[PDB]
Amino acid sequence: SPMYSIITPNILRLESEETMVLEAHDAQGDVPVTVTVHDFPGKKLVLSSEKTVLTPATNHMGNVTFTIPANREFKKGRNKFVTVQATFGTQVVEKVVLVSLQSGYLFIQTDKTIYTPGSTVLYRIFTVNHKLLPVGRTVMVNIENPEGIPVKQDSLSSQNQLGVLPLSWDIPELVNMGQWKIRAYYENSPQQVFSTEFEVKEYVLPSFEVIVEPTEKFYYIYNEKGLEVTITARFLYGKKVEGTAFVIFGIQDGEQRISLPESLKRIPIEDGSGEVVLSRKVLLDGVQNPRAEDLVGKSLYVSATVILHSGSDMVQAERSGIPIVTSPYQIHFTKTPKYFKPGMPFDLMVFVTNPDGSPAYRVPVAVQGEDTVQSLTQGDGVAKLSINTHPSQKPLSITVRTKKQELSEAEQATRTMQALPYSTVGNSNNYLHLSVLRTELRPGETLNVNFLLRMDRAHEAKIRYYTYLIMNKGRLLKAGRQVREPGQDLVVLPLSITTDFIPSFRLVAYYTLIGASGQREVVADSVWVDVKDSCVGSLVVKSGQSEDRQPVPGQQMTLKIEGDHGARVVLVAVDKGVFVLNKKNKLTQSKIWDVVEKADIGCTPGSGKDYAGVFSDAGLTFTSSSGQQTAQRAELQCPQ
Amino acid sequence: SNLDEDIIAEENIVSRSEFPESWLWNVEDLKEPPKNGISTKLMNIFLKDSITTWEILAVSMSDKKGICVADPFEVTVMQDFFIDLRLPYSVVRNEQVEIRAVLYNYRQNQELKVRVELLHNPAFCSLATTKRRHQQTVTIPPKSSLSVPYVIVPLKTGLQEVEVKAAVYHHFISDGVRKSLKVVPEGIRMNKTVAVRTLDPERLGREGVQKEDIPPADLSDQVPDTESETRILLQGTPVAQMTEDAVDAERLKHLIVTPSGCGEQNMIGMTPTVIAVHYLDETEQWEKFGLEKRQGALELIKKGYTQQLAFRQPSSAFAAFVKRAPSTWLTAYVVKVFSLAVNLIAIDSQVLCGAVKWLILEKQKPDGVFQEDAPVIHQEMIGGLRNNNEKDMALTAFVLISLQEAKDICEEQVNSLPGSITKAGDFLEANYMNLQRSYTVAIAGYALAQMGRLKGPLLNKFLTTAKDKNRWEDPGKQLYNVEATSYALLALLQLKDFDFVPPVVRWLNEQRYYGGGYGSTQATFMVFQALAQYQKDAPDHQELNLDVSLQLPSRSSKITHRIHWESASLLRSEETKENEGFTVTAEGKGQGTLSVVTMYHAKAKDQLTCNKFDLKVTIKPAPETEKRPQDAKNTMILEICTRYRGDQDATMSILDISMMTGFAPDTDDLKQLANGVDRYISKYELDKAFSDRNTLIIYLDKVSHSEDDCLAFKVHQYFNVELIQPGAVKVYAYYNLEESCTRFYHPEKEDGKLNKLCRDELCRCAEENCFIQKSDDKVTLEERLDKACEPGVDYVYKTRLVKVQLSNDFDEYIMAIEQTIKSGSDEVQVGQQRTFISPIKCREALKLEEKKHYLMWGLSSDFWGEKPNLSYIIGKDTWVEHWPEEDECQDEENQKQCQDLGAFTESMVVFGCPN
Amino acid sequence: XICVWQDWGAHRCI
Ligand SMILES: [Ca+2]
Ligand SMILES: [N]
Repeated sequence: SPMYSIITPNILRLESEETMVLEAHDAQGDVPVTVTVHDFPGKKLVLSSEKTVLTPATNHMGNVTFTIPANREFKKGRNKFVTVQATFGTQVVEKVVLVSLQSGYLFIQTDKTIYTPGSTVLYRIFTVNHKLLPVGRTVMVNIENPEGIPVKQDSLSSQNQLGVLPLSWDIPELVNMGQWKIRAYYENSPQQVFSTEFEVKEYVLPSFEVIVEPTEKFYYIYNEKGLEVTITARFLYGKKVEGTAFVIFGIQDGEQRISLPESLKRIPIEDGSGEVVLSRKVLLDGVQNPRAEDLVGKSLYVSATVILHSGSDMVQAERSGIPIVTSPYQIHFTKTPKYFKPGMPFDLMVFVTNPDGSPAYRVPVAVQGEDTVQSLTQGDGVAKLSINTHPSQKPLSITVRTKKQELSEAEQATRTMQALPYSTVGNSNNYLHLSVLRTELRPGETLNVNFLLRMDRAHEAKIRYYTYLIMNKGRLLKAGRQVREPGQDLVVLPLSITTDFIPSFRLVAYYTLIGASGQREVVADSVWVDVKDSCVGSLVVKSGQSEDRQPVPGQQMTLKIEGDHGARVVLVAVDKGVFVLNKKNKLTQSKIWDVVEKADIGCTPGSGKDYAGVFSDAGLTFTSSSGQQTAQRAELQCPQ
Repeated sequence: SNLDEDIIAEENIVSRSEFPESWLWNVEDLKEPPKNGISTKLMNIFLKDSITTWEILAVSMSDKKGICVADPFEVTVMQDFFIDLRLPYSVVRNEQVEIRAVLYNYRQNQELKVRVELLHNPAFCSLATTKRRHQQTVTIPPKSSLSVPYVIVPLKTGLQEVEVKAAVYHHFISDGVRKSLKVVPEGIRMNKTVAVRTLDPERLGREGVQKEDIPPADLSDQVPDTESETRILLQGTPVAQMTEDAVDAERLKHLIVTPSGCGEQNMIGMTPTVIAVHYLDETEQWEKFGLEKRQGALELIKKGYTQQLAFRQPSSAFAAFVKRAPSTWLTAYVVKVFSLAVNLIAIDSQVLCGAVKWLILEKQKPDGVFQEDAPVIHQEMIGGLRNNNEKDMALTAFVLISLQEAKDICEEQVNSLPGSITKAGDFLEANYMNLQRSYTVAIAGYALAQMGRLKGPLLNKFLTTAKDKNRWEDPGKQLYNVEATSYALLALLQLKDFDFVPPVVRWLNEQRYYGGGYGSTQATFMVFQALAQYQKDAPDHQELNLDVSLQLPSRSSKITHRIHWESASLLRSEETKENEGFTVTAEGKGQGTLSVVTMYHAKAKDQLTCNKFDLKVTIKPAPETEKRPQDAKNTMILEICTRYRGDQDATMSILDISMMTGFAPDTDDLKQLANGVDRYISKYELDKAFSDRNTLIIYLDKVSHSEDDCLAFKVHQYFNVELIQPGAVKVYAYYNLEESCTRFYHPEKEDGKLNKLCRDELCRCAEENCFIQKSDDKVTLEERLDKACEPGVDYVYKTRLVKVQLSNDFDEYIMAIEQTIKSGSDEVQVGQQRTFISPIKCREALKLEEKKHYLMWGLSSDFWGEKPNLSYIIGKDTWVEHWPEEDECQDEENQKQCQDLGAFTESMVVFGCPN
Repeated sequence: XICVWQDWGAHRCI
């Protein structure tokens, strides 16, 4: 008897293209499929209707694509649902799916980070859908005073605007100082509010910049030299500062800031630079001489005030969050699946960082004990470690340590995680393991995805293909078939990586077989794969001249803009003195991808406690005509 | 003139002035044909005047490729020699400040001799005049900078400009900076809320209008001649509704049951499952329940419906058993249940409307009553109909409610339905007033409300029957009162009597009756039908259209802010600055808030300056050295005393000292200070020759909070200049530049203050506008006449000097008007006296002696004061000429002047001015 | 090295 199945994201978004993957397993001939979407539970209105035919030519696998529109039934903050119902010939397969009201992204750029009373705020709102492509929709824009009360409201459509909405607001001369806010949201998605802040303050631009950096990104609690810091002072036009610096340190304990008055030093700034040390004794004396170990996990901060020898200008800068550590590194398992397949390799994706959170390059890591597998971190701080697992339900405890040649054992980082065994259907011992090389992956490259099969050999030969699905930006980007021929425990899919895969993707794969008496068994796995962040296209601004010298005031100059054909480019020029006073809330591509990554509907690095958990944790529903399906997803946000 | 200097002239310097913090807010489309899939656009820009690094940011949007934020691109704009004019954000009118023009020489192996000048501006008082700018010559070593102090006094509020220029001897380069700063009055900003009133015309309004008039504020403490504003803000409350909680989903789990039994018991089982799904659907509570369980509950409902069909007789009626005579009540109850389930499963219209038709055609009497000829045997499933007097009323109402529930599906199939409903309603309406039991009042009340016939006395009977305005109750099983109150709630919702429903829904919820079990059929069905309709009919929110007509007087009538519920949180309200009356008239539903805060500048009781540091600075002559040389070195002692105004000593602090022009500190004194407990002077600054020694910073490790810390050192005059600018001392702690104190010093100016003329809050500079000495030998009669007839010349006088008054500020010459030769603004009579004012700076050029006579003419722009105290300023355009007496005219040395002055008077008086 | 515990296949554990 044929088993029909449908796979959708387990959070559906309105006004955005969603793909439903349809398969007729062990069916013959052409299978017509009608897919409809109704509101739950009323099922009165038809929200979407699409049809297709599954043929032997396409191996009885296809899809429909459709777009649930913004309706009156949607938008007291209760979760909304739709009923997705696929009819294969006459057999109905139904799944109730959670709906997200949020319909895209808004990004807000202000011309500057800080403003005086009596000046104008220039700002733009970029209106994109979930694929980051420009859309024309209606947005509400608010400007909020520091008390959080909207002073100005606007309603604009970005139709025929290429997703760019230029706006402005005049700051009155009599105004409250502090953090102002621009808030924007799509008209159809009022729950999702996008924001940026700008400061309103009385200031003049400084003539130079002060940079305060410790010689290491941490303070090692047994370093008897104390914490050494370099003070750099340079005029905005690049020349070195001559002057005097006042440097004072403090220790941060949670939210408590404790100044160290005995650390205050006055030093000369000669040729733009100076050095100052917080001594270990002054640090420990300053917190009433506990043992030094009690400071581990706290952080240090440094304030530097630089005065020009003329005394005609002054600039203060602070560096905070310098961790007090016993180790230069820390190990994270956030990218490693928390489930393993007993009897199969278990792959660890170890993330090593410096104490500031930046990735650590060329750090040796190794699994404690067993086969002594040892790897080196890439430029993205990631290293892959593979261990064999025995066929037992015994939970897997794994400890990873750094093996940095230059460090003592006490200074090496360590971290332990636990992985639980994937639970099989009917204690069948049938599994699937996906594997990938974890080197840094670029668009245009090919990624070999390994499909590894664990199945007893009497049943083995029945598995002739795997279905795989690629999730990206919370949609189904791609779905296909990976063939298999009997006796092949390992087959390889050559996955060509394109800019469509930025910033990361999930590959979900499953096979299905028939136990005798008709019982259907579904076996699934999944992996998460990072793609190096870049723009989908590209954009560069550079000089269109030869840099024989720096320009003089009023000089004409040619700007060279290199980008995608037909792109709309919007510009701003800002005096870097502005950023000496405030450098927060600037738009960057790294921030855009971070927003995209927070919004992922997949929630784990891969695998799951069972086939249903594999699908759900990667952001997918699975529903079959013979009853195999994912559980309801409880919340719009990922568990914690 | 003749002076020839190897330097660019001031007239040929155009100052830099375009210093935006951001620019290039531009949009460009990459239309060029792509080469490597990359389209290139060449864009010509003109860099601003700032000497800085610009950070250029591009963002691109593409239909195929989305959004891309480029890496920042930097352009450093730079120059070998330039001024950095460091102006504050703002300065207070009439308060003296020091600013610094910082001169940079980035030539690597070249020292620059530089002349720097502050430009005259009538908005400021400085040492610059319209005759000569305040100029200074300095020497800047290579790879170095020099800070040139200028002392200025802002004279008028608003955006004003300071301009400094500089040129280099023997190298023809130059720079100028024209930079703006805000001049503000001495009054501190003050917000004084005068009144805050709420607006609700439909709540606190008497005749449908809310009047809230507020008088204007006095603002007695406001500084004179300063602008004030009045901010009247409007914020409405988007109003919402108070809805009683739904019954929690977990309480309905036990209502999902499997039906079984014969024709009556099967409906006992079907009842809780149907009404539970009905309630969970309407209250949108399936998520708490578990969504995929709704499918199973629908299946159980279909099973109950399918099983009930085995007891459908040929007549389309129903009984417990196929051979039992059909029941009127049971057939109507099947209609009641099936009708509510038509959206849940497939209900055959032939079954539903067949039962409806049978009831009408077989069991409705001619007078409209529905009659039971075969009572059900489960007497506990009929609720309050059991053991009920008033049976005709109660059963007729029960059946009619079922017919109404099926009317929309069955109207088209059952011709008799409209007339049957009318006839049954006629019977109920005719007998409603004689009803005694609350249960019958409620069930028939609902039936009559469905037909719009619960009005007048019947409506009053229905309402007043309730006990405590929240329940319909009879003595007996409490289940009957739950079922009766549910019927009444449905009747209240039918009437849309929404003010009456809250206590009723509360009493039902407080009952915490969750249905199910023996005898629970009607109470279970009715309580959840009634509580579901409550949530369905509940208003989501209350309405806000506060149409407040708030046009202040003298503002005519424009578009006023409509909060309109949607924009109620928005505060935007354009306001008038001038304080005026407030006339509030509110009309509309909802509620909002209104506040009136007044803006203005108010004078503080004492200084806002030097709040954290005391600073006292003196300058005095140094005594005779024991070396006893020629001692041509004019030497003074500068003493600086400072104290911190806090509970503990200040930590590291700064004394930023500027020299009087041409003075430099005594190096041995500095070395003595630099070697000392608590004080530091950098080696960079101890070893410098002059053309760097105009500035000095002394670093203090601490400043006492308990007493003055004092230091002193000698300063030597290495260069006479004509105008010695006052020096200045600024003290502050390193961690807060704002909390500073600045004092000035000068051997000849009170408190180092530039001389100015101030009455109330207007000041004019008294370091300028000096009388111009003119020799007697050159001036002809024609030239005096031609000058004195210029329109700008307001007055021409022959005077006698009665009284001279020399002070260190202004000299006063109380002058007697002996002849009004030309009258102007001041209608002075002959013999009256007038006071003529001249600043001390101008003293050399004025040769005035008591008792002597003078010819004087001047400009109206040199008047000072008002009519009772109207004095004359002697300025650059004032003519002052000694008038020789008659007795002196015989002297040959006086012949020309006596001839000129006599003829000048005669011509001016007899013939007047031409044209 | 890396392998799978089962009786069949090129990558089975020995
Ligand atoms: Ca990425
Ligand atoms: N093995």
